[PDB]
Amino acid sequence: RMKQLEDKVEELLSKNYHLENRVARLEKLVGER
Amino acid sequence: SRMKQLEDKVEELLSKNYHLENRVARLEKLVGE
Amino acid sequence: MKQLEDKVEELLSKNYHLENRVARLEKLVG
Repeated sequence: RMKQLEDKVEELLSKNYHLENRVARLEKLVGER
Repeated sequence: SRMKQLEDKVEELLSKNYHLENRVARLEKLVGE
Repeated sequence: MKQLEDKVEELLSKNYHLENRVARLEKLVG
């Protein structure tokens, strides 16, 4: 139950990191227009 | 419950990340990059 | 458990800020 939480939080930490990089790419692209 | 509150927050984050990623993917389709 | 709460607060903060950045892009692209 705790292990289930830990795994999901780890997934979320990773997913947030990678999603932010995609947002930063968009910001770069849109900002150079 | 302190544990229940944590599980709720995690479920919230999982939902939020799903939906936010879809919004980012949409932007990526629109930007074409 | 406390370390997990800290990570979750981190995620909640990061999601909030990231969403606002996504919202700004939606206005611009939109």
